[PDB]
Amino acid sequence: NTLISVDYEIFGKVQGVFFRKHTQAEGKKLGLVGWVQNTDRGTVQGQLQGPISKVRHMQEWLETRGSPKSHIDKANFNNEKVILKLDYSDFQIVA
Repeated sequence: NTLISVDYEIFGKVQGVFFRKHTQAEGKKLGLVGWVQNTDRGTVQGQLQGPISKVRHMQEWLETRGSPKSHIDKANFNNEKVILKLDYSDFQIVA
């Protein structure tokens, strides 16, 4: 009953706009676990883990919406993989 993990990195106007707060909220709403963090190249990165359909909904959110004041240029997804079990028990803002 298939769980996946995927890494993400979001490019655009994504800092100074409460991106991490909104990402955590949306991930939790979708029953996802993982994490979100700001990077030193100005992007937002993290991992998403959960059922495929929920992860995919979140991937879409990360492509077009993000936080209200944000302007997303590109969401890069990497290392999509099936997992035996969740590696996380919550969705953390790493900060």
